[PDB]
Amino acid sequence: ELELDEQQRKRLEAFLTQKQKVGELKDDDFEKISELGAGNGGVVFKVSHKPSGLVMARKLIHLEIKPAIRNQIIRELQVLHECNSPYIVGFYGAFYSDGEISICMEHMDGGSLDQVLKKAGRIPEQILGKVSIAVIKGLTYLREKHKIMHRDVKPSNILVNSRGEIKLCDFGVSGQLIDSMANSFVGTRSYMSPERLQGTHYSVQSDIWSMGLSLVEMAVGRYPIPPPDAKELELMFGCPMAIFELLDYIVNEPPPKLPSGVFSLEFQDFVNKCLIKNPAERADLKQLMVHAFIKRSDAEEVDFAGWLCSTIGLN
Ligand SMILES: CCOC(=O)c1ccc2n[nH]cc2c1
Repeated sequence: ELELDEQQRKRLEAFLTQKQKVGELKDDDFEKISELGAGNGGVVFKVSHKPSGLVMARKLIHLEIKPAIRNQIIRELQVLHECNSPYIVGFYGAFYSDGEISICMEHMDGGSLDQVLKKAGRIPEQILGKVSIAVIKGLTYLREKHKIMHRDVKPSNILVNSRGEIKLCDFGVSGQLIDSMANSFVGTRSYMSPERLQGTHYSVQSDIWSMGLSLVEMAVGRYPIPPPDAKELELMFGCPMAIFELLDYIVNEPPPKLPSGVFSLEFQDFVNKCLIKNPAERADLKQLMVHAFIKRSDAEEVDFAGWLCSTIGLN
């Protein structure tokens, strides 16, 4: 079902051309522009690769490890050079330098949806349609051309840009990078399915739960767990829990849902099918890829770039 258009083939072609113009990467080739902040590993800076004049994002994961460890990581991250999706963030290269592991990737001027969320208050449902399509197409590609799941779907990992593109970032490609990162950062488990917080069976089904929950959070403008009272719903529309306690609530108590009336029933059904605690009953990608919400969303011509630029004040 993975089919492209002319505008998408055109953009994918240009990126490859830009990428080929860049040779081997070295600390001394990079000039810092600004900071895009932490960061599921370490820090993220918007940088300029001086020789090529390109603008990239550079992830600095400070790990004072031996030359054996780092070289194995780079070898695994080299797989991403084969990666060609309009739904996955572009990769330029990886390398070690005096303390840190640098990962260079395509710059996204919209930044993360966690950032877009803070500004917007709450993201409108028609916009979440486009996002849902994009996350689905992304995860579908990750399973196909790269036979690996994302393992980390959260608003902070969905990246957007002024051309209206939506792409995925910080998905486990290097097994040894995660291994040495046992200390070190450790990504938030608040978006993990109630089966991953039980260690039991985890496929693309955990990615779908993570998506549904990201979607709920963006729609209401708050992390959904624990469900707020109708008094916080009057405050919101009109129409302090610790991490270990929160994770115990996920596995034990009923899943979050969108408030009634405010949202459309297709969209409530969509998220409901993503947040079914049992993975066997939870919707798979094929099912989701043809759900009424997705069909309707694909058929709407939603001006995403327009909305975005106005919301984050681009320019
Ligand atoms: C998840 C860690 O990556 C980031 O925080 C991030 C932010 C903005 C970006 N633009 N292009 C790539 C980016 C990566």
